[PDB]
Amino acid sequence: DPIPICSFCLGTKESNREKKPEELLSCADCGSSGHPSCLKFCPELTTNVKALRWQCIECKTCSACRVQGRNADNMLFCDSCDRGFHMECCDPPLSRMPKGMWICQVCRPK
Amino acid sequence: ARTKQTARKSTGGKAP
Ligand SMILES: [Zn+2]
Ligand SMILES: [Zn+2]
Ligand SMILES: [Zn+2]
Ligand SMILES: [Zn+2]
Repeated sequence: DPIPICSFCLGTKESNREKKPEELLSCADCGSSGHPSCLKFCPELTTNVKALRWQCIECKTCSACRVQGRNADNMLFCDSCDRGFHMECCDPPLSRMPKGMWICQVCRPK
Repeated sequence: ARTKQTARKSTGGKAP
């Protein structure tokens, strides 16, 4: 199911954009993969994404309401775990996209 | 915040 090729640079785990080995992250729904460096993930994000069932940007469903929803423009991605949320499904709901870093309700401490 | 628009600009297009 996982495609052993990065969707952005077409390299395997043996050859990222700098021709160095780097493991692939793979979408659990469509199988598409990418190097974290090609996905522009930091190591923190990469390790946490390697704590869950990950979806690529095209398969991503809202973690609260469990659907992709109608508009692509109103989903934001957590800077800690890459989960997607509708603005309306945040806590509290967001009237406006924040600037800079944003962390989702799942990552925030109890 | 990171959105589909910002993410696609940061990664660039998928390789055809
Ligand atoms: Zn790559
Ligand atoms: Zn996918
Ligand atoms: Zn939602
Ligand atoms: Zn999160």
